[PDB]
Amino acid sequence: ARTIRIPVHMVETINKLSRTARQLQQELGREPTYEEIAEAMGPGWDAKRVEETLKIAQEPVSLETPIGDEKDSFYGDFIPDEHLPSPVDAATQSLLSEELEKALSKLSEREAMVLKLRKGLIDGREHTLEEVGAFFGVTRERIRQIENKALRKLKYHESRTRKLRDFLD
Amino acid sequence: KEVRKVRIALASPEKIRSWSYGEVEKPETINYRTLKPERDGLFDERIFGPIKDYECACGKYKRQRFEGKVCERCGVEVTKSIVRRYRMGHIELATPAAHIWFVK
Amino acid sequence: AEPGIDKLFGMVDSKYRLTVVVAKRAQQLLRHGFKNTVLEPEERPKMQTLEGLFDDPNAVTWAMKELLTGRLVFGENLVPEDRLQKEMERLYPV
Amino acid sequence: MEIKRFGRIREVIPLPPLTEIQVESYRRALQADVPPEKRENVGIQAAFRETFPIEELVLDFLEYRLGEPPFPQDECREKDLTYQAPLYARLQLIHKDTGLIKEDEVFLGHIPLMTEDGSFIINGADRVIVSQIHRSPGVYFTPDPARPGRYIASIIPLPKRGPWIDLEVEPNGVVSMKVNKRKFPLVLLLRVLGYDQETLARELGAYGELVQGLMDESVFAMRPEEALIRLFTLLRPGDPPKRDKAVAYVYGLIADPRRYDLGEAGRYKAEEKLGIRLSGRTLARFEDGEFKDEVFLPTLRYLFALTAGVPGHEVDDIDHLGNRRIRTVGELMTDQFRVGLARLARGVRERMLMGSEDSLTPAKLVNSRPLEAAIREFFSRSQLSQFKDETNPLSSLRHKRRISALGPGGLTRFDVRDVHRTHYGRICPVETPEGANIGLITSLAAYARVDELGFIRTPYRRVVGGVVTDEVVYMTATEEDRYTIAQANTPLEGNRIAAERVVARRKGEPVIVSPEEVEFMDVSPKQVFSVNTNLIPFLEHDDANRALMGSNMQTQAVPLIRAQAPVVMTGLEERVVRDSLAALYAEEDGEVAKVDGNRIVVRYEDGRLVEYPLRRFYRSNQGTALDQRPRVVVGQRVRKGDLLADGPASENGFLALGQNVLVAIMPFDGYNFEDAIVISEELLKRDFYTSIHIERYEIEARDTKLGPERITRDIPHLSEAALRDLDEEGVVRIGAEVKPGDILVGRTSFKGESEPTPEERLLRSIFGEKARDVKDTSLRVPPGEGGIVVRTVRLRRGDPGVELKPGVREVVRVYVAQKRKLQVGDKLANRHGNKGVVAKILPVEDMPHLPDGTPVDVILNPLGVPSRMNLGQILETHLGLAGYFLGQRYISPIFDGAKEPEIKELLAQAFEVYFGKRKGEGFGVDKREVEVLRRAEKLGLVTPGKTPEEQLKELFLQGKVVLYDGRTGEPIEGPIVVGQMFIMKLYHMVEDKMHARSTGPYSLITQQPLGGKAQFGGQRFGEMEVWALEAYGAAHTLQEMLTLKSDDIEGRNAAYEAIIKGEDVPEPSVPESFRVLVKELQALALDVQTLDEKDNPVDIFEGLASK
Amino acid sequence: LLMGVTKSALSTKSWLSAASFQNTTHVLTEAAIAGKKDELIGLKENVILGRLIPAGTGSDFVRFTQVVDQKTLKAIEEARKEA
Amino acid sequence: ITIGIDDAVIPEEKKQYLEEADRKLLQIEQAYEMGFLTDRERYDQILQLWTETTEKVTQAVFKNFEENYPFNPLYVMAQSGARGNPQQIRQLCGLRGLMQKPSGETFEVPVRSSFREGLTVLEYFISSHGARKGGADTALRTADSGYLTRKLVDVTHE
Amino acid sequence: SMARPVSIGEAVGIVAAQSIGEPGTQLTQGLPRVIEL
Amino acid sequence: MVQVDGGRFATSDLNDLYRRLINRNNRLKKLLAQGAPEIIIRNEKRMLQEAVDALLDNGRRGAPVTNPGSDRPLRSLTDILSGKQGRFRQNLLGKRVDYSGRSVIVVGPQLKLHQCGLPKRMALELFKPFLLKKMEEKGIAPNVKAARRMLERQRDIKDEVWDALEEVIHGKVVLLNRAPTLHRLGIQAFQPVLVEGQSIQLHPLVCEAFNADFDGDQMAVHVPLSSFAQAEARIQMLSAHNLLSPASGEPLAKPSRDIILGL
DNA sequence: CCTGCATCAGAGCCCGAAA
RNA sequence: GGGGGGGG
Ligand SMILES: [Mg+2]
Ligand SMILES: [Zn+2]
Repeated sequence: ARTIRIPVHMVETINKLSRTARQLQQELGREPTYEEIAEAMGPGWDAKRVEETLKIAQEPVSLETPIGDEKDSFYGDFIPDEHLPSPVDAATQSLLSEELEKALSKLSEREAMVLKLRKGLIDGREHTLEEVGAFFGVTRERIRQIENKALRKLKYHESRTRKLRDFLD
Repeated sequence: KEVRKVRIALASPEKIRSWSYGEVEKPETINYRTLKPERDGLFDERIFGPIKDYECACGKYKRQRFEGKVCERCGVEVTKSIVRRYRMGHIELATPAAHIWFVK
Repeated sequence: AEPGIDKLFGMVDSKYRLTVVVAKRAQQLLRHGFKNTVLEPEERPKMQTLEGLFDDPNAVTWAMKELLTGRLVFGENLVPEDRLQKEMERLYPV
Repeated sequence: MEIKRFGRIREVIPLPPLTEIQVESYRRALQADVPPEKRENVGIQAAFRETFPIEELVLDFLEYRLGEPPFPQDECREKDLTYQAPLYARLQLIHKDTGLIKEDEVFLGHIPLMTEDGSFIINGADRVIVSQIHRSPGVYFTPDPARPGRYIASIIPLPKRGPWIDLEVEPNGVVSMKVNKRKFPLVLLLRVLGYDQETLARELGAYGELVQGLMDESVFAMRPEEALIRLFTLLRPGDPPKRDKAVAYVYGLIADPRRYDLGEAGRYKAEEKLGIRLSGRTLARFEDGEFKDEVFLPTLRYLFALTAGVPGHEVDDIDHLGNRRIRTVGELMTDQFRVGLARLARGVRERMLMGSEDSLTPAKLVNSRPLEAAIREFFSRSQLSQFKDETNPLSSLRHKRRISALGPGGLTRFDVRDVHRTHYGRICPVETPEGANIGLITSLAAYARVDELGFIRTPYRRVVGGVVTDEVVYMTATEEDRYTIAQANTPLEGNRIAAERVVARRKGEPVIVSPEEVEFMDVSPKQVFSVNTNLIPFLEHDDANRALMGSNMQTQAVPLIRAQAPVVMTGLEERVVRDSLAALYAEEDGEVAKVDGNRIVVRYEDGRLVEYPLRRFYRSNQGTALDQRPRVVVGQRVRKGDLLADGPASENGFLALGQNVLVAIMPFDGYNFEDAIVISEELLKRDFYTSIHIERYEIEARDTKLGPERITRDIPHLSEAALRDLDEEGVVRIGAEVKPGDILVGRTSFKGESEPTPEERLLRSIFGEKARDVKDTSLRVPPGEGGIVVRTVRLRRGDPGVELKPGVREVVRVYVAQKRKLQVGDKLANRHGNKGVVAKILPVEDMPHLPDGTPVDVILNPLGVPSRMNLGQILETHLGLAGYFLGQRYISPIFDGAKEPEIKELLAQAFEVYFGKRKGEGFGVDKREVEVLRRAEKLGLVTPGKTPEEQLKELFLQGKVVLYDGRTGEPIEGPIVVGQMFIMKLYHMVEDKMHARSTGPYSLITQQPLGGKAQFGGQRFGEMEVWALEAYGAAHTLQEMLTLKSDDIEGRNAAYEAIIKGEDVPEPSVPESFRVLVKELQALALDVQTLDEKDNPVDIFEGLASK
Repeated sequence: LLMGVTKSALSTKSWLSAASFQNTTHVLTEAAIAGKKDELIGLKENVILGRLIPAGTGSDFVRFTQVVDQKTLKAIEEARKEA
Repeated sequence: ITIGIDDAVIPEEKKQYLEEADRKLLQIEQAYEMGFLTDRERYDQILQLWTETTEKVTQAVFKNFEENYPFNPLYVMAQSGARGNPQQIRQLCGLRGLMQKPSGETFEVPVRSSFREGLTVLEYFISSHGARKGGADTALRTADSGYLTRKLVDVTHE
Repeated sequence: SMARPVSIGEAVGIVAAQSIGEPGTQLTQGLPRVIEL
Repeated sequence: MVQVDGGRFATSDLNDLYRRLINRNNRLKKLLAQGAPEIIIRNEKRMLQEAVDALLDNGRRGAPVTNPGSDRPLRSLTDILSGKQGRFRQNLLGKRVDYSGRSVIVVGPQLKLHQCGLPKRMALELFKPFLLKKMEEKGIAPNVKAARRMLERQRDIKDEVWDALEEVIHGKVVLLNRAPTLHRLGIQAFQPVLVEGQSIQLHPLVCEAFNADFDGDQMAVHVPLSSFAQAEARIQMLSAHNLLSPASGEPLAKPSRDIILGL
């Protein structure tokens, strides 16, 4: 029955909350709060668990629902797409890699290649201690050192080319 | 080369299957607590594509050095999530069913 | 109205041809930094800022005025289009 | 200042309470104020008494009660709750089998209560339920369109309480009866109710060829039980015609006083037309085990006699206001109430079968849910429950008095849009929407009352022989057509008819008659028009199409802080605000104790000390400021019904939707063009046309699966300048100037698996800041909005009195106010339908001015008048001119108002002050007044050979004036009309409407720009705009719209990149929504493919959908 | 044969044209059966594709027109005239 | 250029043309109530009578303007084509004229008032049937025209 | 629009449609006749 | 199926039309394996057809399938394609667009025929990409990202921004449209003249072509981006170049109202 | 052969649209 | 089995 199918016993619990509440309301002459349901449910039930049970019970609504008027308005037309980047975002991300590598190569690209191999322009090559034992060019604790010197040469290199501050949002 | 015509024609069951990346076996949508898509349901990434770009479902292969790999554990291709707009599925009918346009 | 537009329609067999020439030429100059322009420093279209007169940045303005001089030639199958591209970038770099 | 009333007409009766159509209707439906014995069988009572008893064991209904509201009105508005009363019902369970009786008072839920002014509060928003007009139930006879000499009788019940039925007599000669689109010989039914061939012939015989045409032998070969089964096979084939179930089907269809209901009104109209009396509100009975006819033969009998041309038999006009009735609020709601009762009864009988037939009470037998949901649905989502129009007090008063013919039970997609002759005095002929809905939505006329059966009646004076009584009798359209009804203005000496020829109507047709011949007289001219229309002075001089706009725009006038009543009124602007309830009056006589900005306390004769608190700066549905202002001073002595505080758009208890301004009527260098309006900066200086507007802003902090949203002052990456006016917890301080981009409420949300990209973490690795795990989600000011925070409301989870919808911790609301001065773009209008946007604001030194130096306020172009034919604005300003110098305001009733000679009389008196002062303090005629006078004399406006004083008076009496152009000092070459006009500032303000967008949100599926200012939408370039670019042959402009500027994602991102780098935009790619069309056609098993010149497929998906 | 505009419109070769007009399922049903190819001759077809319409600046008459300044025009001509 | 109420000039000719109309109108009802000619014939001949009377007063309004007030604002705006047409002007200065019943057939009794003079309530209600019928007609038309246009574009676009 | 011979490439068909349709609103046999034709 | 603002979920109708199909296929598969009588297998086989028929073209045959507790037919693939709200007429023959905007209209007698008055706050947005580029070629911002950050807050806009805008739009035209676009001069190109205030200024002579009053009319603005689009507008769609009617051949831009009256 | 006669798919644009 | 409060 549910677009988001939920386990058979969990629906049995939800159905119980409603029967419980309906009798509650039926004696109280008004709608119970989660606390009055929680105790009417017995031990184990507090009001926060009544509350998270109902948010699970919530059924999705139709993108084709008419926004009142019924003439020319769908609910779905009011819903922005937040997955695809906007032209500004896609431009901002391009702009970043553009001056990200035009900043590594301006000390030397070699020690920027060691660091670039550390994090990864496209790949995310980030572990910690071990694999670095292999091919950078040097042995193992030196890459971590030239890590810092690339980083801090970068940091002076940036106090002049301070155009990356803006990317901090 | 450049678009110059647009053809439209019947699709054989054969060809419908040539489109398909997975048979959808379950009426499930997304799992009610992970809210990630249920496998072999209507939003399964194993069929239609990754939800996030260059990242598999369970998180084993997570960026673009792998492009086209299918994660062993979870079974999802590593490409751009834009594919969830293009990848068809299909439903294998028990009995054949008439296409109402050609009936009524 | 566009200055001299009545003359610019005189130039062409079909109005849409005028604007094709004009728009093409306008990207010819924007790509080459105007350096291939036909006009001389007092014919250059100027734009008044708060500091003073400067070149009109609008390359479509430029092309129509260029066109009025008669120093541009226009037509079909003039020259193989690829061979223009580099001899223009050879004479006037980017 | 003095007010002078014109008009000879003495109105016997005031206007009725103008919200009574709402208040009386719901009060009659609830009867909360009546002791349960004494309740008559209407409304809620009637719904209960029709649903019960519930048969199997028997559940029976004793009485209902309504409790008092859990929360008071403003309290509901504040916390987004419905203003409603708990409804309980006491019912006795009775076992048919044993004798057990358990009886309890079961809780049915809440019923929404109507306020004093006749509106509702539904989840914190005021709403109005608009009366619906529809065809009265009864029996009707209309002419057969296809066959001319024949007629169709139709019986039509209340909506959704039965089928409609036609009695077409087909070419065959038999009487045929149409039900549920199904036809069959009606005589079939006749036998079923116990008729046989004698009774049909004895009763009906008179019609030679017709009565014998109904007789069919094969049908009588059959007792009444046989014929019952006969028909049932006709109407639901496949269902076995058990004698048990054929009874139940047709009984519930025809005779069940629960599934079929004619009106109480339908019952009378049937009694009156057919000349019968009805035992109940059904067409037949089941009595003594067989069916007994009620309606069918009187109906058959009536039709046959009309067929033959028998006297006393007439067709019925279905648009006649006597055969069309109105479903008021009560009726509409109780219909939804009875539906929910009958649903709850499905649940009772279901449960009377399962679960132990003895161990059950009423409490466990009733589930309230289907009633609760029926009422909640009528109120929140019905298409007659409307968001209240409370722009100004008149907006809401007109709203309540509106009449819709759309709805569940009216028209929809000419006859009913027409003004019918029986609208006279009942439905306003002017007030209706221009456009698609014209004549479907209308307004109750002013003196009109809706009676118990739902017909509109209008008052009329009886006239005996020749003298006019003071007895007033309210009359439906049907009863009106019997009499001769004289016009309201007909002349009378004392009470005697003073003309020997009177102008009267008879069946709406106008006729000239003698005073011997007259039986009734109109009460007033106002009785023919809506309240809005009645607020138009000199309405007799305005073309109707423009009066139509004069009416409707008064609904749209926004309350001005300096609001003033019009210099020319009609005498209805006092009680409009009185019935509006904006203004506040004194209960009994007494003395004012205290007077405050917030309160005024009055001590009556009673001894009681009553404290009236005043609503100050409250935001209406439309954002206009509802604000009451105290009008009395401490100690002032007050009688019963004197005014103590002005409401919004009221001045001293008169309705003030605009300002009186000095207008010249002349062109003005092109800023007047095509209805634009030119105003003086003097109006802005003295805060004319300035109005306060509050927008409401809301934001919620929710529990998410990533973690909590928190309303914070700590927002990643933002300077103290950005947060200065935010308090400790992160919401803007009361009394701060907020401008677009400013933050009103801080909020953080947990970042999704957008876990900073390796590109991003390296970035912040270099700055030695480690990326916070909360995002900035604050509520900012939207573009083009702003003001001064005047109020905050904070509602969290875990505070006393508060718990919100599941999942949301806390919700904050910020009310932002703005004082809006008039600006170019904004819309002005007068009461005669002249409307225009202000196009220019000249400084005072450019305004045309009179010779004694005073400058006009507004310049209106004369070209606006001739084709519009709204001359009332012309007289309005003439009289405004007199009043400006005499310092008077006037009351000119519609159609009985100030007439030209009378206006000239006061204009003359005005000229003496405009000019006599001049010569008094040592100034003669001006050289320039002579040059104008010279050319005026050439226009035949002044008589030649008179002193300049004599001649200016002649122009002043024509309403014209000598005007000097402020730019030149030289006079306008002619004398110009100048005077005081009432001009409103409408709700259409440019600040609300300007909007622009570079890039922004895009729709999920189509990847096309969203729509609407509130979404930062993009303008719709639709079909006809493409045609425009297509004709122009602007191929590249057009293609740009179809791609880069919409859903060509690559090209749109690319274009944006080119511009911020200074290159030209790249040639476009494939629009995403054609990709969507391809895949939707594949989803229909249709193989659509792009090919090239050589017919080889072209992949529009760049390999991304092929394996 | 004389048909009015509605039937005339629905009967053109271009199924992208007719299907976007009215009677869409009928238009699409018959076309898919026939394997109809739209040659994108008219303007609606090209509008639906977001292509550049075959009118105005889009007409094949004026589309390929070239523009060259005389300085470039014979600077190019000299290098290509010799061997 | 301005407009004051006095600028809508009732021609003297108007009262004479109205007296001419009633003396001929009683000619028509004796021919009716004495049964010489039909009730359809009578309704027809009074309609053309009042039509001619309307025309008579229209040219009367313009002749009086041209000869005696050639620079009158209403006259100027209409004459120059700036605004207004004769029968609008006729309604301000002459008579409103014959109105039409909801069914479309015209009322025998015209509106003798002008907008300068002001209408009686009964004249005003009478005239409302036509206004409302016109407003509905126009509302159904623009949909019929809109659709027509889309068909045209669809049949010609290539 | 140009009081001169028509340029190759003008979208005449469209223009023709727009030309016939735009007066449409103002036709009081009137516009029905036109549809009939 | 998306999480909208509320954490609530919103879903397209096709999902419920697919789910009904999948249940029935799946259960038919099981009734076959369990050898159910043919009256049972017959019943499901027919319901399978109707599931396929509501997916493809709900309502076409028989009762339209509705969401529970709603009378709304679910919108099926046919519904999507077809009608005024369908794919073709709502998103393929016409879309919403970027670089556009709307405002109330006001007469601008002082404008020359090729001009209009365009509110500067509108022009800022419609040309915002251009403005950012100009902003950095001068110096009022270090780069394009800082430039945008500056125009976010209205308090942080400084007067030299506006002089930067004027440079940008030099020589360029914008398009004006008043609906209903009955013929081709429902749109026309104007060189914009920036104005304080919020109202577009239209030139008096073009009001006829547009059927533009000043009783509250509003008008849409569109900025042609490429050199090609801008050339089309200036040559083919400029107000001043379209003086005659394409339908009659008569003058369309002509004196009227006050202009006649004065003359 | 032809006509009733049934079944279907049409019914203006853009913006606020107050869910 | 196809449709509606406001602005132009
Ligand atoms: Mg207008
Ligand atoms: Zn995986």
